[PDB]
Amino acid sequence: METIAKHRHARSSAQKVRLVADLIRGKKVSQALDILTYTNKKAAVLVKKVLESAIANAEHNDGADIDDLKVTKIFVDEGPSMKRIMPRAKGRADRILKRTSHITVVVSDR
Amino acid sequence: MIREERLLKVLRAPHVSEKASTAMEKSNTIVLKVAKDATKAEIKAAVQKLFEVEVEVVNTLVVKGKVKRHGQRIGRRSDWKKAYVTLKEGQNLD
Amino acid sequence: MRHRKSGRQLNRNSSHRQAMFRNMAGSLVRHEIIKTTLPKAKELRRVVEPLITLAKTDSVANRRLAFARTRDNEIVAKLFNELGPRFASRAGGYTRILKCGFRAGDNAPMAYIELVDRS
Amino acid sequence: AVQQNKPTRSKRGMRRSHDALTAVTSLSVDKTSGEKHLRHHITADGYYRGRKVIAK
Amino acid sequence: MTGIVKWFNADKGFGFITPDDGSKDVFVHFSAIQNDGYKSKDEGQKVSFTIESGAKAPAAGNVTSL
Amino acid sequence: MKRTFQPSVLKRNRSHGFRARMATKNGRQVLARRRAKGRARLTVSK
RNA sequence: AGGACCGAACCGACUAAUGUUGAAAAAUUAGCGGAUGACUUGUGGCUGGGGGUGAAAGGCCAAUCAAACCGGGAGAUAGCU
RNA sequence: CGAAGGUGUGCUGUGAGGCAUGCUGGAGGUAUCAGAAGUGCGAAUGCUGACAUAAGUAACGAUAAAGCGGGUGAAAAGCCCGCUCGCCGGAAGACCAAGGGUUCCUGUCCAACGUUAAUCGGGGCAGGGUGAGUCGACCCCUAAGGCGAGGCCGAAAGGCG
Ligand SMILES: [Mg+2]
Ligand SMILES: [Mg+2]
Ligand SMILES: [Mg+2]
Ligand SMILES: [Mg+2]
Ligand SMILES: [Mg+2]
Ligand SMILES: [Mg+2]
Ligand SMILES: [Mg+2]
Ligand SMILES: [Mg+2]
Ligand SMILES: [Mg+2]
Ligand SMILES: [Mg+2]
Ligand SMILES: [Mg+2]
Ligand SMILES: [Mg+2]
Ligand SMILES: [Mg+2]
Ligand SMILES: [Mg+2]
Ligand SMILES: [Mg+2]
Ligand SMILES: [Mg+2]
Ligand SMILES: [Mg+2]
Ligand SMILES: [Mg+2]
Ligand SMILES: [Mg+2]
Ligand SMILES: [Mg+2]
Ligand SMILES: [Mg+2]
Ligand SMILES: [Mg+2]
Ligand SMILES: [Mg+2]
Ligand SMILES: [Mg+2]
Ligand SMILES: [Mg+2]
Ligand SMILES: [Mg+2]
Ligand SMILES: [Mg+2]
Ligand SMILES: [Mg+2]
Ligand SMILES: [Mg+2]
Ligand SMILES: [Mg+2]
Ligand SMILES: [Mg+2]
Ligand SMILES: [Mg+2]
Ligand SMILES: [Mg+2]
Ligand SMILES: [Mg+2]
Ligand SMILES: [Mg+2]
Ligand SMILES: [Mg+2]
Ligand SMILES: [Mg+2]
Ligand SMILES: [Mg+2]
Ligand SMILES: [Mg+2]
Ligand SMILES: [Mg+2]
Ligand SMILES: [Mg+2]
Ligand SMILES: [Mg+2]
Ligand SMILES: [Mg+2]
Repeated sequence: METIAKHRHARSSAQKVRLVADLIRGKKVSQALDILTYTNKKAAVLVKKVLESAIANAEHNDGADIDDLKVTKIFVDEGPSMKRIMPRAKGRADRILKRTSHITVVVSDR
Repeated sequence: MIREERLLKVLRAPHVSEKASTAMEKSNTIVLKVAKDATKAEIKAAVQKLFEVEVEVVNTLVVKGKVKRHGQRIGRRSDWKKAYVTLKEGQNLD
Repeated sequence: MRHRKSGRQLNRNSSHRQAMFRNMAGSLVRHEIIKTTLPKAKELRRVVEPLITLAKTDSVANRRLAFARTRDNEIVAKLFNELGPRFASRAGGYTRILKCGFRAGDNAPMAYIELVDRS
Repeated sequence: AVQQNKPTRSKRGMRRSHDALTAVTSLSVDKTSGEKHLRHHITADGYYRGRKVIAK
Repeated sequence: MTGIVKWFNADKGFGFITPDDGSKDVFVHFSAIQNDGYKSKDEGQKVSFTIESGAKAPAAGNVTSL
Repeated sequence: MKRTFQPSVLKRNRSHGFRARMATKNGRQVLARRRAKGRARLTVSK
């Protein structure tokens, strides 16, 4: 039984988060949580709060045992890009992109 | 003689405030929200007639209305007028 | 190149480094344990431990030297009245660096630097 | 000082081939409190190599 | 503070507050305000500004063209 | 640098205001064009 | 006394470096000239486009000038791309 | 008992194309033979919107400078309190006019804004706050100048006074 947790509209780049998400693919959740505990990136805080939510959903809604859980699927999608204007010299305007993400963590007993 | 109908349309409301409670307990001065076109003589006559109480002096000021945003649509509140009415000593009011 | 040299620049000029290590040495004498970055703690050992070796011999001249280094008579009093006889037998190594992880604002590697005879 | 052709997603992936993070190999375990920490770092409760070096 | 009180009861000191006015989609609405405002601007900006490009002209293109 | 807009409400209203437009014939044609177009702020005048 | 001298405020802009997707659609730094006079500045006013003004460089007239800007004739015309 | 549309597959025609059907979709579509066209796009330094690239690169706005303890808090390099350090000091202090127009103060919030975080804020939300016979304006007076009863002049508008 697979259990999903998502942090949609994650205020972070998908490229910056996929570096962290590639560390914990296929791992046991106690190892993935210790890796995310001692990884110093902000995306580790995001994907840790999502993995903790997926664990609690698997425990409450699905009766899954925590020691057998395993991160079977994890993937980061591109979210909506809010766009801001940063002024440059000589009156020229540049349109910066303020990327978002959709973090998805699938955890299961398999 | 200022007419009683105008004297009934001059005063709008009492103004509740920390400053109004301080001036009421210390200087014996009430703070009123009045009509915008009301003058000081109309206020002194209204308080001296409708409350039957002795007014020493009236100080006035105009309060500019704030600019608010309901949702995303801009809007502006009304300008209103504020009166500090100093009662004579011994006078009392609810 | 940096052959056989010593002392960290710490992205500061010389007067800023001298006033920063003067403040940090006074704060370490005052509280006996502080949390700063690990490079500042390592360069602070080269400031504080000479003050204690100076403080082992309570003279008026050494009080004036420790005042010229620290500019705090409360620090000079704690140095010569307490930490002198406290460290009177240790052959150096009066302090201890304890790495305590990473600062949340800039991922700076922090460390607790404390005196040895604290607890 | 600027490109003349659009570089492909293949070259982008090959440039990002080395930008991968190295996970921490193994967390050291305190001998007294039994909790995990970084090797040569103090624990979260303030233990390091057994003794309580700082209260909290 | 009070979302939007459809109205605020002074009889007690509470408020009936329905409107999502001030909600995060309202916040996206102000995001939109500034969004297309700035965009119109950006356009008009690079319009009225990027004029005085020398483009090598004032000292090198000049000498070339001779 | 000193830019070209140094504001002054008195000079703004004497030059572009309502009574300055209503004074002359062509200024009255300005207010007739803005009413036909349906301007919210018909002039400068506050 | 002085369209006198040296020199800050103030006004200006001779030289160099930086910068040139700038901190800045002309500036900063180090020096520089005048500095009781044909000085400078605030506020308000007047002069209108083949017109103004100009110690005169075709300079300036809202970051636009060998004839401003806006609207209209107007879908000018283009044996040219 | 599943239309158009979307997405596949199979078949078919010399071609533009055509037919059947699976999934999605959930209400319209239309044979034939005629008729009328805003009737077919890859290019026009084409127009509008969206998304790439360079690239997680440059940069994060004066080289006046920060250090520590405690507090709050989900979390503190940036907030508060404190002790030190440094900077301006004919200003980088204080008071105004012009101009702006509530940015003032208090409580609360951190999505957006702030070139980082933010518990903070000139940010959001709510409330409060500007008190005059003497200050200033208004007002009496006129300058440059403007308007201008009549008037003079001018195709008209209007110009001058
Ligand atoms: Mg500019
Ligand atoms: Mg008043
Ligand atoms: Mg060495
Ligand atoms: Mg640095
Ligand atoms: Mg020095
Ligand atoms: Mg080419
Ligand atoms: Mg790389
Ligand atoms: Mg002279
Ligand atoms: Mg200079
Ligand atoms: Mg001189
Ligand atoms: Mg010539
Ligand atoms: Mg010009
Ligand atoms: Mg012309
Ligand atoms: Mg011409
Ligand atoms: Mg024609
Ligand atoms: Mg044409
Ligand atoms: Mg179907
Ligand atoms: Mg179809
Ligand atoms: Mg279908
Ligand atoms: Mg149809
Ligand atoms: Mg066509
Ligand atoms: Mg073609
Ligand atoms: Mg094209
Ligand atoms: Mg990139
Ligand atoms: Mg490169
Ligand atoms: Mg580089
Ligand atoms: Mg860099
Ligand atoms: Mg800065
Ligand atoms: Mg601190
Ligand atoms: Mg700082
Ligand atoms: Mg402080
Ligand atoms: Mg100084
Ligand atoms: Mg000075
Ligand atoms: Mg506001
Ligand atoms: Mg404030
Ligand atoms: Mg936050
Ligand atoms: Mg932020
Ligand atoms: Mg605010
Ligand atoms: Mg007067
Ligand atoms: Mg008069
Ligand atoms: Mg006159
Ligand atoms: Mg007449
Ligand atoms: Mg006249």
